[PDB]
Amino acid sequence: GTVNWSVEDIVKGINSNNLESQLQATQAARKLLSREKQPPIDNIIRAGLIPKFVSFLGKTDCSPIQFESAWALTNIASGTSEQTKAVVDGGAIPAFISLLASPHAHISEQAVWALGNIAGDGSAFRDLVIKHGAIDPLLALLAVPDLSTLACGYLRNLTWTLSNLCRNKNPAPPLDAVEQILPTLVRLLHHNDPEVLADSCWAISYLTDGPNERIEMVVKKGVVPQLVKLLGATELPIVTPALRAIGNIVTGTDEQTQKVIDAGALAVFPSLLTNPKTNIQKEATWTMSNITAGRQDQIQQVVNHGLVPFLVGVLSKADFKTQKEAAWAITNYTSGGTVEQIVYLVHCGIIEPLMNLLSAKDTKIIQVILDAISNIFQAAEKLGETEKLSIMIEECGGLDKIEALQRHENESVYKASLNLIEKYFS
Amino acid sequence: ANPRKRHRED
Amino acid sequence: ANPRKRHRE
Repeated sequence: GTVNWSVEDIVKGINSNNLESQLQATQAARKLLSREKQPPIDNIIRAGLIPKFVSFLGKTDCSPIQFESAWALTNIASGTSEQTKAVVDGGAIPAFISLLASPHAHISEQAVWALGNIAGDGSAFRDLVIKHGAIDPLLALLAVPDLSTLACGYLRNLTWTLSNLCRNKNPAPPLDAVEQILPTLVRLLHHNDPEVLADSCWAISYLTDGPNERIEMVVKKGVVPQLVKLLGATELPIVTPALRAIGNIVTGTDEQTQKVIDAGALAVFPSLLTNPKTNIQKEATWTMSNITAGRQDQIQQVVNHGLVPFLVGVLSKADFKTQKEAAWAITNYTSGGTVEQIVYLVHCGIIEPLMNLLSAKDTKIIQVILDAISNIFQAAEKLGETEKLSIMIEECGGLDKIEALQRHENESVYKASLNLIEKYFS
Repeated sequence: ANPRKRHRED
Repeated sequence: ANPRKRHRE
C-alpha cells in the first residue's frame, strides 16, 4: 500500500491536486521517516516536501492527513539542528500550536511531540515556541481534576515537551514562562506514573540549574519534600533527576540548602553514597561537598546522620571523579567546621585515605587535599596535638608523599608541601 | 535517558 | 551568597 515508496513517488502523489492521492503519499512519507535505520530525512527535505506537509497541518476537513504530516514533520524535527530548522523555516510552529486544540487526541498529541522536538533543539527555538504562544494551549490540556483520566502516553508526551520548555541555559527560559509552567509541573511531580515522574524531575533539575533566584522560584513552590521522597524511589530513572535537582538546590543559599536538610534528605545518603551506579555516587558526593560547604549546624547534621564514615568510604574506594568530590567534601568540611567537628573527622579515619589520594596525578585534587591537611593541623594547633597528627600522617606513608610533592611542576603543590614540612615535620 | 529529541517509530 | 559552593564539574 504505502510501504517502501520511493521519494520520487511521494513527490508525485503530494504534487497531484487530489487530496486522497496526497494523503496516501504523505502516509508513505511518514512510513519512510519512521524506520529506525537511516530514515531519508535529507532526501525528503531536498524534495521540497516540508512546505506541503506544513500546509497539510491546516486541512481540518481531512484529519488523517493532519496526523500523517504531523508525524512526518515530528520525525524530521527529531534530527539534527539543520533538519529541525527546516521544519521551523517552513512555518510549522504556529501550525502545530493550532493543532494542540484538535478534537482528535492523537493529532494534538502528535503536535505536542513535534513542539517538544523543536523546543528540544535549543534555547532559541525553545523561546520561539514560547513566543508563538505554545504554553497556554499545552497547559490547558492538563487542566483536568485528575491527571489519571488522561491517556498514559498522552500525559508522558505533554510532560516531556514541558520539560524541554524548561531545558537549556544560555539563556535560561523566560522567568514568566517558568512561573506559568511551575504549578502544572508541581502537579505532575505528584503523579504516579514513573515516566511522568522522571521527566518531571528532569524539568525541575533544569529549572534549579542556575542562579539562586532560579532555585528560589522552585524551592518556594514547596517541591523539596516531594523531591526527597522521589530520591528514595526504586526506579533509577527517577532517582537520577531527583538527585540532580536536590544537588542543584544545595548550590544555592544556606537557607535553600537547609530546606533540603529539613525535608530529611540526609537519611537517604547512606544508600546514595554506596549506590552501585557510579554516577549516583558522584552526584551524591558532590551534593555532600556542597552541604559541608554550609554552616556549622549543617555540618553537624552531616555528622549526626553518620555520613562522615560514608565519606571516608568513598575517599577510600570509588571512581576517581567521585573520590575528588569526596576530597572537596572534606576540605569544605574543614574550612567551616568547628575544632570538635574536625577532630571527629580524624577519629573516623579520614587521614590515611586522604594521604593515599596524594598519589593522584590530578593537580587540583592534590591542592584540595593539602588545603584539608593544613586546616586539620590548624585544628590540632588549637589543642596542642600537632605532633600526634604528624606521627599519624608519617605512620601511613603520608609524609613521604608530602615530602615528594616539593618536586612538583605546579608551584603551589610545592609551596604548600614544604610549608607543611617546615611547620609540622621539623 | 533524557534525550533532547525523540523519533517516532511506533 | 555562599562562595564555597561549587557548581557541577
